[PDB]
Amino acid sequence: SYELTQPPSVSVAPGKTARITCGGNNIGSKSVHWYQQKPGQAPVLVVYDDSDRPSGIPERFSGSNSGNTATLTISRVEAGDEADYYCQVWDSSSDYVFGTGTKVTVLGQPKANPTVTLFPPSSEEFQANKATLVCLISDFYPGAVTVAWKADGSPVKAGVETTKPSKQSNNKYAASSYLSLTPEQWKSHRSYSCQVTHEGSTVEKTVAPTE
Amino acid sequence: SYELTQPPSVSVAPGKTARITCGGNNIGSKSVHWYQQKPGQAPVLVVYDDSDRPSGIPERFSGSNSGNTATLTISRVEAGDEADYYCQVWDSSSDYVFGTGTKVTVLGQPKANPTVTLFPPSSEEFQANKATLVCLISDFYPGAVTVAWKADGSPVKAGVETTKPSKQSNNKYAASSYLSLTPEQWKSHRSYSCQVTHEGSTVEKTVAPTE
Amino acid sequence: VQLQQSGAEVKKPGSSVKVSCKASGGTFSSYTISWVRQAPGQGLEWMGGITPILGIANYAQKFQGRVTITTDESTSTAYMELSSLRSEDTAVYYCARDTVMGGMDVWGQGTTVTVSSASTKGPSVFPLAPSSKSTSGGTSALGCLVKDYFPEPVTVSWNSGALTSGVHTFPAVLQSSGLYSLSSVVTVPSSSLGTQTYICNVNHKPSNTKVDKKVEPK
Amino acid sequence: VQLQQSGAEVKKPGSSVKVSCKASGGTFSSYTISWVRQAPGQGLEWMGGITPILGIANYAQKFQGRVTITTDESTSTAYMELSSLRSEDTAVYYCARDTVMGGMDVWGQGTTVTVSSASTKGPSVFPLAPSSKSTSGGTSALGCLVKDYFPEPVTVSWNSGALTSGVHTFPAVLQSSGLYSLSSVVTVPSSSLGTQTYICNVNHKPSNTKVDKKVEPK
Repeated sequence: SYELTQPPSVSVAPGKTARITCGGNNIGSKSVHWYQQKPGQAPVLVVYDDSDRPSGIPERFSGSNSGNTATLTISRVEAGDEADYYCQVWDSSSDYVFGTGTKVTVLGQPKANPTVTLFPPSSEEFQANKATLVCLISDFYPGAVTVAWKADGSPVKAGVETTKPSKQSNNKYAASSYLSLTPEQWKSHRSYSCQVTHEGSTVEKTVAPTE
Repeated sequence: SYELTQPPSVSVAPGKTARITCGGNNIGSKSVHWYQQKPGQAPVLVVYDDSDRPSGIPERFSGSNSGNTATLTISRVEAGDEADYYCQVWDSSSDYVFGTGTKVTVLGQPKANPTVTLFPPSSEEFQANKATLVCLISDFYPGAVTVAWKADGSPVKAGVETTKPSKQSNNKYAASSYLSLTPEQWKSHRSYSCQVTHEGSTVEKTVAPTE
Repeated sequence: VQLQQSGAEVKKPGSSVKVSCKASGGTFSSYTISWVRQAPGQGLEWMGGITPILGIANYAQKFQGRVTITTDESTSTAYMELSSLRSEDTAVYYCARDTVMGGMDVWGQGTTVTVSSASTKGPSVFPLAPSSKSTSGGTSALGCLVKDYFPEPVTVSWNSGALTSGVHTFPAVLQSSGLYSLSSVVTVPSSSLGTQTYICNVNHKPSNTKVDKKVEPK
Repeated sequence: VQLQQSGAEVKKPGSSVKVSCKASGGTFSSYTISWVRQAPGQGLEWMGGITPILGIANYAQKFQGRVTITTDESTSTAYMELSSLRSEDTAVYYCARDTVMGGMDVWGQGTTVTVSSASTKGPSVFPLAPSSKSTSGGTSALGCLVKDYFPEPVTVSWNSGALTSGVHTFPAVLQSSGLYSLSSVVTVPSSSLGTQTYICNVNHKPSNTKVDKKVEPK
């Protein structure tokens, strides 16, 4: 097969110009196609055959290709341009090849520190022999974080499940994380903690079977 | 479905008569069929429709059915009669149903105590990160044993694999058991042991990474 | 024109699935239709394709053997059948019209196919009580844990739709158990706690289950 | 008459297998042919049946959905196709002629079908060296460990078949790894150790592999 490389992230301020690159061996020889895909929706051809724009696509979307690097440019960036972008080429050796894709973040909002709420298990869940701690992370921006759990201070390996952040009705992001365990473990520790790291900053909340 | 129950084992001495039962709810109503199956061979119809013998089956094989118990009888037991025996009936509710089966052991040979040889791992295997101990049990009769491994005296849970005993060329039985582990574990214990229990008696062999 | 795909599929491992792609105009004419798929949070992967007016089909090395792209008599529908399904086949399957130069201009809405060894299970709903202390002086957060259901999806509302502002229902998590879990929370005035009853209304059609859980102060 | 079944099959989980049963006489006439299977060390389990002269077939609840018993035009052969194979479908599959009262007169030799997620692997042969001490004063035991091969079977002989007496080659064990292992030993006079060379000759046709392992005193 062939391979198309794409930066995983490209954040740009509204109005500014965004350049999304795609790299491949003499990709300049091939015919480059670019697709746009917004959450929950299907891909949309925005630029085809190196630089043609299908009817319906704004002129801001210009395309170029030469050498081993194909580039998709979006000028006068609009919040509506936020999406995942994929380059693609037809390779008689690989048939249809898609790039790794690039999430384009249109930074039209100031940084927002996350709000963290940690709920202890409901005794009710105990009757199912389960004990789940739920860490809800809300109101942050951009949408990228990392969660970490602790038991009496030391990290926790087993039982964690975390969702990728997604947009709240208010255009900020939220995420949730779970620490699954037995009612015994829960009651046997003095406390547990959910630690959230966002834009270099850390917020940590704690609960105790006692309080 | 319906259910046919059969004693798991029936040992009889040559010449004597062997009776293999089959229990089922009013099995007496159904047409009972008995099959003979020796190792590596396919089933053979020996008695059908409660008591009919297909051509080729010795008269010694008599069958009967009444009540909730069907019975296969073999008179003047012969070594060649040693095999697994299954009863079967057609049940309009379960279609074809087979009994659990009964292994018939013709005890035409004295009890034989097992010889046990325990081989330590060959260094060669270490080159594959493996270290297997092999316990070969042989020359025993009848063919039934229970193997147990130990490490420095305490039982071993993980890494064991044992083959069901099968006949040697001399009409006695043999079995093999393996204890799989790493070269580290092997060399980290003072010794290991293979315990074979047969007809109420126990034989144990030991090896040490030392000697 | 437009491509209409078949609905979501829930399958047990080892079985097979067959998806449909209907041309809006009634036929695919001389076009070549491709089947591309996308796993959760993953990129786009080409699976194969067919040109209905020629009865010819291609396949990607990776699926050669497990896929079969066919079409009906009228050539008005393209089918994609994946066999020996694996948890790894869980993804959204699209169909698209190929371009002369190698791209794809028209895509379907996609079909979700989930592969799990689990069987349909209504949800257990637990409360996320607000702290005896309180949350954020003035406002407060309470919620619902919609634990271990299958398949997706579940919908959540609050106080029968009355309480809308301050609400957020999170995406689901797929636990090792093969079951789905999700939470839905709302921020409310810390003063309402005790005088205002709060209930999350959960609905999981796959199981004809409906839960109205009351969330009270710890 | 006689029923001739097709050869052994090795399959990957999720795939399907189809077994043959040919009537010796050329046709199944007015008979009804059953398909019974047997797992290792397990009992007999009826799977279904077909009456070729009527084109009608039954199935057992347990398999309804994964099985399909067919016949060719000449109704001279009955087939058994099992789908979505699991490790649990590993057994010997027989076909048999039903009788009027509900039994089965004629049985085929059987077809072995192994279900494993593993791929063919030549064997590694290690020595079971005789103890520096000795085994049983007078005689001595030495052998070969034929470890981790797939699929079955492997054959073992000693000194090119010269050494026959005192030999026993054990049945194989199926490890969790999904691979097979077996040992073969021989008892020899404790004095021959050191002056007589002992080599076990191992063959595993599935992988075009032949091993001549020399077993020396520890």
